[PDB]
Amino acid sequence: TCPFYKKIPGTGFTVDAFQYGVVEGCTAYFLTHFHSDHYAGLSKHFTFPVYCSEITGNLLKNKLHVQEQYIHPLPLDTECIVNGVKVVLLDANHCPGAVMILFYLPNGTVILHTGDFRADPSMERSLLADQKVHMLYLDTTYCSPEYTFPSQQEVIRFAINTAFEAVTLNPHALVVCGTYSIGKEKVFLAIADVLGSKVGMSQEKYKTLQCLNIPEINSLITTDMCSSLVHLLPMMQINFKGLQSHLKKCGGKYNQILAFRPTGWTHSNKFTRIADVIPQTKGNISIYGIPYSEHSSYLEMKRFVQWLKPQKIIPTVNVGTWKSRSTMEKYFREWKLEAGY
Ligand code: NI
Repeated sequence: TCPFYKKIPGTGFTVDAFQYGVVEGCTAYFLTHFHSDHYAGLSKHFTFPVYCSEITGNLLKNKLHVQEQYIHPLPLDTECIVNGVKVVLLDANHCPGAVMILFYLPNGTVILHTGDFRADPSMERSLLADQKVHMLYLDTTYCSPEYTFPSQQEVIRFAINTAFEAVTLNPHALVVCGTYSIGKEKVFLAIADVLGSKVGMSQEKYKTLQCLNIPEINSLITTDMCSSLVHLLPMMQINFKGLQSHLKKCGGKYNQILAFRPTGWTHSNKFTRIADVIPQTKGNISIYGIPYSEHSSYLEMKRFVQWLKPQKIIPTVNVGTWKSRSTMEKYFREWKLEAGY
């Protein structure tokens, strides 16, 4: 059944709750972003109102074939009324079209639902500055102090420098970058820009990127693989056997592959700086795992929460085990006692 942490009290609203059939009492289904664990259950057969960003609405219409009459896109940073309740959608700094949602309850309570987010100090000057938040529904994916990672800017600098060096030393090297969802588009875009190539990809993935309102996208991507030296492949294919195979397919145009797997956190973060990361190599294939995250580090999450000072926190991630739930509740209490709220 629908878990309590997907229900917004005092409304007829649910958040990222599409895989439980008709939720008893739900008059509007909000969708925070287009990632499969969140939209799971949506299709062309859905006949309830869906509220979301413009970009998520593009993906719903073109990828899932949801009928236009049920898609209700809202602008960001704009006070809107939905079934008699004031809401605002805010940038979540996650993947394209991802939003946090502010609900202003008729009784006077204010609820923020982060969806998935990578907390940033820029949020401290959004519309959130302007009033008090009583209840926070929080993306706790990385809520433990072992989870450090570098800025997105440092990671892209490493990737650009690595790729440019490799291809300038060998003009017959091909660059490959893995993907299995929207998000992390900067990694392949920034690499293609430094090399003066378009990024080449399958028709299905090109279709996906063309829904994301990225400016000048027609100049940056293509379905003609032959004309491109940065290829995107399914994440599953980013291994020595799948890459060797791919190399055969390029018909002797290339004699070397340099590949990137943008992961989330991995345990080598707890020892190694970005400046010191190395690849796994077999023959003329090298695979780099780079810690490009679109979730909050432990320190970023903690800063956000200590700034916001909510009265109650409801985790939405890692809620399935008692050990995880108890660990999270300990950190919450530490933070409250240190900051004084
Ligand atoms: Ni996500």
